[PDB]
Amino acid sequence: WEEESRRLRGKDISPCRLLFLDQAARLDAKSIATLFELCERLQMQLIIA
Amino acid sequence: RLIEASLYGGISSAITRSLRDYLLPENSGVRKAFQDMEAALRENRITLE
Amino acid sequence: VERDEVAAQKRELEKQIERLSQPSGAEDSRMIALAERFGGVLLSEIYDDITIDDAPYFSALYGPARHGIVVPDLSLVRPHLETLEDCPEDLYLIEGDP
Repeated sequence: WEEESRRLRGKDISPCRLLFLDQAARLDAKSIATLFELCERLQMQLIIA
Repeated sequence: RLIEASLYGGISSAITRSLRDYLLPENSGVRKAFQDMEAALRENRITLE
Repeated sequence: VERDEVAAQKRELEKQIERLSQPSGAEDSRMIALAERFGGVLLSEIYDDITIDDAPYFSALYGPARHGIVVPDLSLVRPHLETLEDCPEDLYLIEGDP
């Protein structure tokens, strides 16, 4: 979606990135760590509960 | 769909099948082609009857 | 001979009706394809709801580019331009926010 749209947007505009998860306890410590790794690498926000 | 799939993500969910929905565009060309076939068949049926 | 003449007329009529059929403008082909090859929205679609009275002026102004495609960047179409051998022999591209 971003690859498509950034062409059709102001060249200095970077849309926000935010995701969700319910019952986040299905994650464990390593799960959390790696997800945060990749999330930061992609400059994205989490709402994981 | 992005929203709800993230909310209920993971492999063991409808997400893994409704991929073909969430990832892919709906093609009007095939829709139109099918309608044209339908018209052809309708005319054939009318003639045969 | 008369029947064959009428058949030719009908064939032309059907072909042209198709030419006016879908989805916006003439057809879904290379021109509509550029809407995803790049952000090439069709000019005619970009004025889809043009009033019938301005539509002649719009058409005359846009000239053959009437069927042109608006693309905020046409330096950006450059990398893919070499791909377009299967394209209408002569293809319009425009710069601006569709």
